[PDB]
Amino acid sequence: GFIGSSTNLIMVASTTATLAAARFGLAPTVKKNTTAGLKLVDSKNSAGVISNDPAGFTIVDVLAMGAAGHGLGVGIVLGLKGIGAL
Amino acid sequence: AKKVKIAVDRNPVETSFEKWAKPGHFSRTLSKGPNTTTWIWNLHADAHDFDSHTSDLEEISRKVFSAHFGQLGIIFIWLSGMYFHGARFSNYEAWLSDPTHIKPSAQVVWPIVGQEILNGDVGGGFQGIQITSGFFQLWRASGITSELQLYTTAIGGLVMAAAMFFAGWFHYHKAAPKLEWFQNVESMLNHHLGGLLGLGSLAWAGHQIHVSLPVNKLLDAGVDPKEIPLPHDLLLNRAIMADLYPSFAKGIAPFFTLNWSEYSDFLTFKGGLNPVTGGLWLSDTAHHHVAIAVLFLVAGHMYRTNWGIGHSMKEILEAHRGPFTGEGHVGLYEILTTSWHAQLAINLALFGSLSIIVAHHMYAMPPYPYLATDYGTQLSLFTHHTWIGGFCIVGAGAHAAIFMVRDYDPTNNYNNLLDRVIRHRDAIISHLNWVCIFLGFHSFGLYIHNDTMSALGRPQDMFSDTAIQLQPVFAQWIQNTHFLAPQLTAPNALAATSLTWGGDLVAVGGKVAMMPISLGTSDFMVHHIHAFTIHVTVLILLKGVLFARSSRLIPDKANLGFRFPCDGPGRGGTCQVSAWDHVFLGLFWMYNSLSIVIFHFSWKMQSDVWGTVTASGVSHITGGNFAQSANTINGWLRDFLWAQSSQVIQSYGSALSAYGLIFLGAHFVWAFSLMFLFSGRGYWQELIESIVWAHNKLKVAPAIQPRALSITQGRAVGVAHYLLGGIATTWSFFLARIISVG
Amino acid sequence: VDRSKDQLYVGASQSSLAYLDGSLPGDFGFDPLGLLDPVNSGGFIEPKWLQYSEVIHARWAMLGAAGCIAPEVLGAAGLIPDATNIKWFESGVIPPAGSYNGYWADPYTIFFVEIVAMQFAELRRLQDFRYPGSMGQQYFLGLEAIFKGSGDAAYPGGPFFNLFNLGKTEAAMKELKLKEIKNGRLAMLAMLGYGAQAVMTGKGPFQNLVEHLADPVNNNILTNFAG
Amino acid sequence: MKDFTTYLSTAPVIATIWFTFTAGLLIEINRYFPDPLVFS
Ligand code: CLA
Ligand code: CLA
Ligand code: CLA
Ligand code: CLA
Ligand code: CLA
Ligand code: CLA
Ligand SMILES: CC1=C(/C=C/C(C)=C/C=C/C(C)=C/C=C/C=C(C)/C=C/C=C(C)/C=C/C2=C(C)CCCC2(C)C)C(C)(C)CCC1
Ligand code: SF4
Repeated sequence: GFIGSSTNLIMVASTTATLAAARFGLAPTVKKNTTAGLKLVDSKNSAGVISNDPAGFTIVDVLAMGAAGHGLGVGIVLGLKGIGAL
Repeated sequence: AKKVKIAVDRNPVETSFEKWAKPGHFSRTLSKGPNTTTWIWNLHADAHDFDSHTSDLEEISRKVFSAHFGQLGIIFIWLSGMYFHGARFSNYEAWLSDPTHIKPSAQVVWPIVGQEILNGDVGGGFQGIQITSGFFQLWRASGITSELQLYTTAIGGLVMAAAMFFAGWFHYHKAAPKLEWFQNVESMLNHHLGGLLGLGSLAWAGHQIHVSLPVNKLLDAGVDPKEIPLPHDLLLNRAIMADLYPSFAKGIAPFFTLNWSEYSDFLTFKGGLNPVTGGLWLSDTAHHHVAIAVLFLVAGHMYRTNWGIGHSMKEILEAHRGPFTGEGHVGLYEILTTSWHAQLAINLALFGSLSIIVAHHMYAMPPYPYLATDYGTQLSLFTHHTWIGGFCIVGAGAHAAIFMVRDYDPTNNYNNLLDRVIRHRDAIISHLNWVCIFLGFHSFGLYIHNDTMSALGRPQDMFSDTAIQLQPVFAQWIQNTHFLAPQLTAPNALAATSLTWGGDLVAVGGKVAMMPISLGTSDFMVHHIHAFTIHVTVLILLKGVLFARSSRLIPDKANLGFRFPCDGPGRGGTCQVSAWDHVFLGLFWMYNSLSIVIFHFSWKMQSDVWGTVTASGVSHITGGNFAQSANTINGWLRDFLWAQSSQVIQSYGSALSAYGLIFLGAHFVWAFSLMFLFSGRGYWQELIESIVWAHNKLKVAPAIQPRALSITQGRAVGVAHYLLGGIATTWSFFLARIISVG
Repeated sequence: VDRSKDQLYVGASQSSLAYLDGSLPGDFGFDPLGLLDPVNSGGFIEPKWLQYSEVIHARWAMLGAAGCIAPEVLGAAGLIPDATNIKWFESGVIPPAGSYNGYWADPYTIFFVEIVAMQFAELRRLQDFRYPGSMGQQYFLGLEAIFKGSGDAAYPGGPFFNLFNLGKTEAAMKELKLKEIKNGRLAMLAMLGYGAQAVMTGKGPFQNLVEHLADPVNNNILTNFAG
Repeated sequence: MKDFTTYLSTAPVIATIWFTFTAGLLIEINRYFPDPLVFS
C-alpha cells in the first residue's frame, strides 16, 4: 500500500511544511517579497488576486508552495534511497 | 507596476504593391531616385538598417519581429527541401540496410553538357552526389525508416513555412505589438527558458522514449527495416514496448510514486559509445533530455511577471555593487531594453561561441549512429560549425561598436561599469597589445626556430619530443582525470563521456570510430598558435569598440559615424579609423585563426584517430606523421598541404571532378579580391571617365552616371571575395580528400 | 476556478474586475491571464471574438458530451442493438483506435458530405460576424428570411434559431444565457474528461463510471497509473 | 495590379526572367544538339 509508506509521508510532510511556512510568514509569498538581506518586505502585485483568507493567502501561493514542496519532497525521497536509508 | 499584457495596434500598415514599385521608399535620401550608380548600392546596403530609417523604437521593433518570421519561413523551406530530397532523390532506404558500405547521397544532376559524370557510384544501385551533411545519421537516430516518413515531414515543412510568412505579414500589417509589449524581458525569458527550451526538450524526450529507442534497438539487433513495427504501433500497444523494455509493463505509476529506478532499462547513464553503431547510446540521450527538460522548466519560473513571486532583473543588477567598480551594473537594464544592437552584440557573441563548442563535442562524442566512421561527415560538420561560430563572434564586435556610436548616451552612464571601462581603454589595449606580441614570438617563433635548426642539420636543437620537449602537462593531467572519473568522482557512470580521454578504441565496420588522443610537443605548439590568433582577433575587435566614439587621433569620431572611410590625409593619414574598419580587419584575422583550427583538426584526426582496423593494429590515413612533422612550417607545407591536395588535383574525369573545378575557381575568386584590397577608387573613377567618353562618342552613355565604388564598398567587396575564395578553397580540398580516402 | 455558483471565483483578481462588469453571460470575474482586457486588443484576442468562441465551443461540446455516451447508455439498456454499442473513439473517427463497418458509405465518402455541408453552415455563420445582417439579403431559396441575425453574433435568434421564442423578457433571456453557458462550460470539461479517460484506461466513459461505483477506492485515477 | 506589374518591371526582376529565359534556351538547344563544336 502506497498510502502511509515512507515515500507518501515525506511528500505530504514536505508539501505541508512549505504551505505552513509560507502562510505563517516563514517563507516569501505573493504579498511579501524578500530583500537582499533575506528579510520579508511588502511587495506590489500587478494582478492583485482577491482572497478571503485573513492573511491574504492567495491561490498563487498554493501553486508556488505546492511546487516548492514537491521539489523539496522529491529530492528527499530520492536522496534517501541513494544513501540506502530508504 | 505595469502589468504584463498583450498589446497591439490594429491595421498599422496597408498591404499594397505601391511601394514595391518605388525603390528606396524606406529612406528619405534614396526616395528621390537614382542619379548615379552609387544609389543602387546604397539601396541594398541600407535596406535592413531599420534603426536609421526611423527614430521610433516601436517602429523599429515591429520590423525586427516580422523580419524574423521571414527568416524562420526561409529555414522551413530549406529544411523541407532537405527532407524532400531525401525522399525522392536519395538512397536512404538502401543505406539503412548496409550503412557501412553505402555512401549517403541525396542530390542528383540532370544529363546535360556532360555533367552526368558527377552522378557517382555511391552504392545501393544509385548514382548521385555524396553528401556530407549527416542527414542520414540524424534520420536513423530519430527512427525514420521509409521515404514516406521523409515525404510527410517535407510537406509539413512547407506548411510551417507558409505559417511563418503569414505570421510575419499578420504581425506587421494586421496586429503589430506595441513597444511596451517588446520590453517584457522578464516574461520573454520565462517563456523561452521553460517554454521554448524546456518543453522542447521534454517533447523530444517523448519522441526518443516512444519512437527512437524502440526502432533503433531493433535496427541494431539486425532486424530488417521493413519488418520493424511502425512508430504508432509502438505507441498504441504497450505489450510490444514491454518486450523491448520491461519497464513499460508498469505504466507511469513508477513516475508518480517516485520509483524512478524502475525506468533504469531505458533511462541509462552508461557513457561511452554504442559498440554496434559507434554513436552515443540513445537511452543515455533520452535521460539527458529528460534531465534538461526539468532544469529549464525550473529555470522558467525565476522572473517576476504578474504575481509578485520571482525576481526583477533590474533589482539583481543594481544589487551587485562592489568597492572596485563604482556604481556597478546600474544603467545596464535600460541599455539592454532600449538598444537592439546591444542585445544583438551579446547574442551573436554567445551564439557563435556555442556553435564552436558544438563542433568540439560532436566529434568527441558522436551522437548519431554511424556518424563517426563516416569521416567525411565528421570533418564537414566540425568545419562547418567552426566557421559559423567565427562569423557570429566578429558580428558581435560589429554590433557592439554600432551600439557605442548610436545608442550610447553619456548621461545614463556615469561612473558605472561601462563608463569605467572606457576610462582606461589605453590600459586595456596596451596590455592586450603586448600579450599578442609576446604570444606571436613564443609560439610562431618556435616554428621558425625549428625550421632553421632542421635546415641547418641540427635536429637535436629543435623543439620536439626527440629533442627539447614542450609537454602539455596540464592538458595531460585533465585527460587522465576524466579517464578515471567513473571510479571515484562519477560512481554511477559506467564509462567515460568520451574515448578521447583514454581507454580502448571503438571500431565499427573495420574503421576506428574514436580512440584516445595523445597530446605531445606538436599539440603544445599548435594550441599556443590558437591562443595567439584568438588574442589578436580580440585586440582588433575590442579596440574598435573601445575607440568607436573617440581616440587620441580623432577626438570626435562619433560624429563621423560608424561606417566612414577616413578623416582625410591629415595628421599623417587617417585611413580606416572607423569602427566598421575594425570589423573589416577583424574578419581577416578570424579567417586566419579558424583556418589553422580546421587544419589542426584535419591533420590530427587523419594521423592519430582515423584509420582502418586490422589484425596487427590500427593503420591511420596519414600514418601518425603529425607528431614528427607538424613542428615545422615546412612540415605543414609538404606533409599536409602538398601531399593531401593530391586527391583534389587528380579529380578530373571522376565523380569528384567538381571539387577540382571549385578548387581552381576558389583560388581565382581569392586572387580577384586583392584587386579591390590593394587599390583605391581614385584610379577607377578616372578610368571610368575615359570609358564614359567612348560611350558619349557613340551616343550610348547611360542616364545613371557611372561611379567607381565608394571607399567602404571597395573594402567590403574585397573582404567578401577574399573570404569566399579562401574558404571555398579549403572546402573543396577537404571534401575531395576525405571522400576519396576517408 | 471555483466550482458551483458564487459572486467571484478563486482566480478573480482586482485587475480583471476593471473590465469584467457582469454584462457577459457567466461573468464570474475569472480571467487571471487578462485576455479579455479591451485596451490595446486586436486580432482574435478581443472580447467579441473570445466571447463568441466560448459559446460556439460550448454548443459543440454539449452535443459531443451527450453524443459520446448515449450509445453506451442506450446499448446498456438494450434500446439499441449490441452491434452499435460502440465506444465514442471506436466509431471511426480514429481508425487506429477502432472503426465500425456498416455505415451506408465509406467513412471518407461521408466526410466529403461533411466538408460541403459545414462549408455552407460555417462560412455563412462567419459572414454574419464580419458583416452583421448580410446573410439576410442575397437570395438563398427564400431561407434568407431566417438568417437576418439579431446584431449579436452568438445569439442569432429569429424564426428558426429561436423557434419557440423563449426568454421573451430581458430578465428571462439573461437567465437562459447563463444556464446555457454553465451547461456548456460543464460539457467542455466533460469532453476533456472523455479524452483523458480514454487514454488512461482505454474504456468508454460509461464503463469508467460503472467501475468507479463498484469499488471507488480501487478504481480511480491514482490506481489507473498502473494495471 | 498596375503597381505589381511595375514591380515585375524593375531591373532585378527583369534580369532574372531574361537570364532564366536565355539560359533555358541555351540549355534546351544543347539537350537536342549535344556537343556542338563546329557549325558543319
Ligand atoms: C503580398 C504581401 C505583402 C505586401 C503587398 C506587402 C506590402 C508592404 N510591406 Mg509587407 N510583409 C509581407 C507581405 C506583404 N507586404 C510579409 C509576408 C511579411 C513578413 C516577412 C511582411 C513584412 C513586412 C515588413 C517588416 C515591412 C513590410 C513593408 C511593406 C511595404 C513595402 C514592402 C516592399 O517594398 O517590399 C519589396 C521587397 C521585396 C520584394 C523583397 C522581398 C524579400 C523576401 C523576404 C524574400 C527574401 C528572399 C531571399 C533573399 C532569397 C535568397 C536570395 C539569394 C538566392 C540571392 C508595403 C506596404 C515595409 C513597410 O511598411 O515599410 C514602411 C516593412 O518595413 N512588410
Ligand atoms: C511530452 C512528452 C511525452 C508524451 C507526449 C508522452 C506520451 C505518452 N506516453 Mg510517455 N514518457 C515521457 C514523455 C512523454 N510521453 C517521459 C519523459 C517518460 C519518462 C518518465 C515517459 C514514460 C512513459 C511510460 C513509462 C509510459 C508512457 C506512456 C505514454 C502514453 C500514454 C500516457 C498516459 O497514460 O497518459 C494518460 C492520460 C493522458 C496523457 C491525458 C490525455 C488527454 C487527451 C489528449 C485529451 C483530449 C481531449 C479532447 C477534447 C478529446 C478529443 C475530442 C475530438 C475527437 C472531438 C502516451 C503516448 C505509456 C504508454 O502507453 O507507453 C506506450 C507508458 O506506459 N510514457
Ligand atoms: C543575426 C545576425 C545579424 C543581424 C540580424 C544583423 C543585422 C544588421 N547588421 Mg550585422 N553582422 C552580423 C550579423 C547580423 N547583423 C555578422 C555575423 C557580422 C560579421 C560579418 C555582421 C557585420 C555587420 C556589419 C559590418 C554591418 C552590419 C550591419 C547590419 C545592419 C544592416 C545590414 C544590411 O543592411 O545588410 C544588407 C545586406 C546585404 C547588402 C547583403 C550582403 C551580402 C553578403 C556580403 C554576401 C556574402 C556571400 C554569400 C553569403 C554567399 C555567396 C553568394 C553568391 C551569390 C556568390 C543590420 C541591423 C550594417 C550597419 O550599418 O549596421 C548598423 C553594417 O555596417 N553587420
Ligand atoms: C605573414 C604575414 C604577416 C605577419 C608576419 C604579420 C605580423 C604581425 N601582424 Mg599582421 N597582418 C597580415 C599579415 C601578417 N602580419 C595581413 C595580411 C593583414 C591584413 C588583414 C594584417 C593585419 C594585421 C593587424 C590589423 C594586426 C596585425 C598584427 C600583427 C602583429 C602580431 C603580434 C606580433 O608582434 O607578433 C610577433 C611578430 C611576428 C610573429 C613576426 C615574425 C617574427 C619572426 C619570426 C621572429 C623575429 C625575427 C628576429 C628578430 C630576427 C631578425 C633579423 C634581422 C633584423 C636581420 C605582427 C607584427 C597585430 C598587432 O600589431 O598586434 C600587436 C594587429 O593588430 N596584422
Ligand atoms: C514567435 C512566435 C509568436 C509570438 C511571440 C506571437 C505573439 C503573439 N501573437 Mg502570434 N502567431 C505566430 C507566432 C507568434 N505570435 C504564428 C506562427 C502564427 C501563425 C499560426 C501567429 C498567428 C497569430 C494570430 C492569428 C494572432 C496572434 C496573436 C498574437 C498575440 C497573442 C498570442 C497569445 O496570447 O497566444 C496564446 C496562444 C493561444 C491562445 C493559442 C494556443 C494554441 C495554439 C493554436 C497552438 C500552440 C501549439 C504549441 C506551441 C505546441 C503544441 C505541441 C503539441 C501538443 C502538438 C501576440 C502578440 C493574436 C493577437 O494579435 O492578439 C492581439 C492573434 O490574433 N498570432
Ligand atoms: C456533434 C454531434 C454528433 C455527432 C457528430 C455524432 C456522430 C455519430 N453518432 Mg451520435 N449522438 C449525438 C451527437 C452526435 N453524434 C447525440 C447528441 C446523441 C443523443 C441524442 C447521439 C446518439 C447516438 C446514437 C444512439 C448513435 C450515434 C451514432 C453516431 C455515429 C453514426 C451517425 C449516423 O449514422 O447518423 C445517421 C444520420 C442521421 C440521423 C442524419 C440523417 C440525414 C438525412 C439526410 C435527413 C433526412 C430528413 C428527412 C428528409 C425529413 C425528416 C424525417 C423525420 C421526421 C423522420 C456517428 C459517429 C451511432 C453509432 O455510434 O453507430 C455505431 C449510434 O448508434 N449517436
Ligand atoms: C486550511 C484551509 C483549507 C485547506 C486547504 C488545503 C488542504 C489545501 C491543499 C493544497 C494542496 C495539497 C496543494 C498542492 C499543490 C501541488 C502542486 C502545485 C504540485 C506541483 C508539482 C510540480 C510542479 C512538480 C514538478 C516536478 C516534476 C513533474 C518532475 C520531477 C521534478 C519536479 C518535482 C520539479 C481550505 C481552503 C479547505 C479552507 C480554508 C482553510
Ligand atoms: S581618401 Fe583614401 S587614402 Fe585618403 S585618407 Fe581617405 S582612405 Fe586614406
